Amino acid sequence: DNEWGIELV
Amino acid sequence: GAMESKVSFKITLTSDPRLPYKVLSVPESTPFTAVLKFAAEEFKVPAATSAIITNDGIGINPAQTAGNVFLKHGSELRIIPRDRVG
Amino acid sequence: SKVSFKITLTSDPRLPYKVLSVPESTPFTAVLKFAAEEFKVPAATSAIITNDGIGINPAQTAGNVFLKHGSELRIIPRD
Repeated sequence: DNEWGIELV
Repeated sequence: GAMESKVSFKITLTSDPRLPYKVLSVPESTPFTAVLKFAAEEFKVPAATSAIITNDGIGINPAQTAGNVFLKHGSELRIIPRDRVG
Repeated sequence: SKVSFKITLTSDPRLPYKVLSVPESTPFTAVLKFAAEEFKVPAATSAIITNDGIGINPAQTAGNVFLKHGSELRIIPRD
């Protein structure tokens, strides 16, 4: 879901 | 911006000789369990059995904000998937 | 100068939260909107309330909201 807003870079 | 500052981690799958990695940028207030799950998925490994450790062999307590982990251990982390039984 | 809020989406049983800092003069409408966007729910139908079940009028400064209710707020998505 990614409800904690983690971003891949 | 109104959105919380982010901290970034370089997470390496040391088990792979190639030492591949994923950089994750994460809101400081994020429970580290979310980071571990996110990392496991990026590495296609079971979130429930994998662990994140520091480059100096400390296990990271997942009940802890990303901010804390960043502040105490810096950005170089290792992801440790379990072996199989049988 | 900025004040900060912990907004919890209590309807998500994981209770995910986000922290927002806005200039204490900011109209609370901006934060509601910001919170809506980050939580990926409609700004138009979303409300922000407090832990004790008081509804926050957004035509108010974030500063004044902070002064009266503190940092712990819930975002309430419509049906």
